[PDB]
Amino acid sequence: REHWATRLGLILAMAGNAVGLGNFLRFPVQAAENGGGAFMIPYIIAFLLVGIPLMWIEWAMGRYGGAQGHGTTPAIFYLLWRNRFAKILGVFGLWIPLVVAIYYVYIESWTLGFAIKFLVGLVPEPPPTDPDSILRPFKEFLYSYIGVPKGDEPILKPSLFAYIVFLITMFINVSILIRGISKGIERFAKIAMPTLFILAVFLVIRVFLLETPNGTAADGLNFLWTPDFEKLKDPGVWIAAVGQIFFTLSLGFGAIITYASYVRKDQDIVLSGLTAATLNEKAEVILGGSISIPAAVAFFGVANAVAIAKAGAFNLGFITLPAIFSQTAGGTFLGFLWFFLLFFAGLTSSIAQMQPMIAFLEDELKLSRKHAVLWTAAIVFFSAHLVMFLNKSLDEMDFWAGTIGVVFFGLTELIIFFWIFGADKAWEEINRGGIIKVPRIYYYVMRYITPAFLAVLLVVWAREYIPKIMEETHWTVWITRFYIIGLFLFLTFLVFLAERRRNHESAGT
Ligand SMILES: CCCCCCCCO[C@@H]1O[C@H](CO)[C@@H](O)[C@H](O)[C@H]1O
Ligand SMILES: CCCCCCCCO[C@@H]1O[C@H](CO)[C@@H](O)[C@H](O)[C@H]1O
Ligand SMILES: CCCCCCCCO[C@@H]1O[C@H](CO)[C@@H](O)[C@H](O)[C@H]1O
Ligand SMILES: N[C@@H](Cc1c[nH]c2ccccc12)C(=O)O
Ligand code: NA
Ligand code: NA
Repeated sequence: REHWATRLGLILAMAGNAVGLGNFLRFPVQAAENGGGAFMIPYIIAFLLVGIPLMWIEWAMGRYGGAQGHGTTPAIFYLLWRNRFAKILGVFGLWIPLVVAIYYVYIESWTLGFAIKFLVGLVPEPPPTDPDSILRPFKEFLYSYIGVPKGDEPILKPSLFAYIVFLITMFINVSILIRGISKGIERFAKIAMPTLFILAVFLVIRVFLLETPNGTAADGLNFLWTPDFEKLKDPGVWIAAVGQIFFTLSLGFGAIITYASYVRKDQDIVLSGLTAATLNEKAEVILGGSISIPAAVAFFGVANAVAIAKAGAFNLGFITLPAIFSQTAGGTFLGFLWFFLLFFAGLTSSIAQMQPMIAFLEDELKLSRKHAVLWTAAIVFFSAHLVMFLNKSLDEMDFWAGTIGVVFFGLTELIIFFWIFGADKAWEEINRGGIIKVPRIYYYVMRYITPAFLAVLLVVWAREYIPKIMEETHWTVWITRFYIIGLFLFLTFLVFLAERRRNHESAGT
């Protein structure tokens, strides 16, 4: 079985897993929508009580499962908890990460397409001072790229370039995955992470220099870092903060587990886990917060920036920032570095999203890596057509798998690992082999605070958001729901085949 060759590579691979589009796209928007500094207090708390605890828990299960030759939750759940129900719960460990990859890789392909176009100077030229006039040409460029409907019908007609760049993106993903863990993911992580950090720092540095009548980058940083206590009371802010934590640390997607399963049995996961998590937060707040938010603040002021963050998830990243850059000298080249940074950030994450499916096929159905990677690519590529051609299909997948699903899965794995599996056995399993021990306080957080914290959050979440689901929405959302439900059923079938194949092999001994 594959193991990480070096500790640096392991750390960088886990860091590349955690550090992605969420760092540079989702965080700034999430922070801005929720009062900037108001977002931070709950955010830090979420990181201490949930992000860190769940991070270690997943590392343990991965390493534990890996030792017995299993890297995914359907089997791992069964090992910690000997019930048929545990396997079915385990399907989410394959389903959630697979659904996420489907739309995530597509967004990743945009960054590649924009990066390529920005390099070659195939970008819109705004008139050289109105806000609408400079943003409109860029909104056009993005809308034309992904084929946003010019009509009532909810159908996307993306360009040939976009579709072709998507193929290339898939190819690049497959080419890294097909080499494997040590020679594939690990090799790329060492070259990709340093490149990513250098690009980000340069952009951060360049963004600070941004100066305008409207404001400065420093104005943007103070808004982000200044804390407001009144906002903390609202449930909404805590919901957003916790949602970002799961998404950024890749928790509850079963992806950390698959990666962890490749760590050797007695190899440290305590310090390694913390370092990778520490790297993502530094990338997310120090780098992510600094580029997107402060750039918009300088040019537009705080109020407008918040308005920009509210407008859309991709508005700031694909429309506003590129438009702000266009004014600046060498702006187009600066746009290329931004999108190129995004592409590497996403590339490192997407390979992690597809690995669990790949691991399952290898681990449970005994498929070769070539076949496992190619079939997985096929399912993701084919499925991605719904996200490419059906309007709002992306959002639906993101809400179910990227939002609701992960919080449920995080709590479920925490309960199985601690309550059902036994808190003490789980404690030894986590701390064992660690360069440093987990603080004694965290034992109680994991066993009591974290599960109680998440349970309440889900309940509050349910009360307000549940009425909305199916109460009122466009009928086209059912197409997505129907398809992803079908995926879960299809994945359940493979688990069924895996359990039965194993039975035939057992009788054969
Ligand atoms: C590669 C598998 C067969 C092709 C899948 C059918 C859908 C792809 O079709 C493509 O869609 C793009 C976006 O609308 C268009 O720009 C292209 O002209 C079109 O060929
Ligand atoms: C990294 C390599 C990317 C190559 C981009 C190839 C896709 C561009 O394809 C172009 O699409 C246009 C719009 O349909 C057509 O008008 C052009 O004839 C066609 O060459
Ligand atoms: C949910 C998956 C949807 C896949 C169907 C997409 C097939 C594309 O559909 C085709 O697109 C062409 C543009 O490239 C148009 O010229 C054709 O009229 C149209 O039939
Ligand atoms: N954490 C990634 C996105 C992500 C969510 N779930 C994942 C699972 C595996 C890899 C990456 C992810 C980011 O910050 O952008
Ligand atoms: Na992240
Ligand atoms: Na990444």
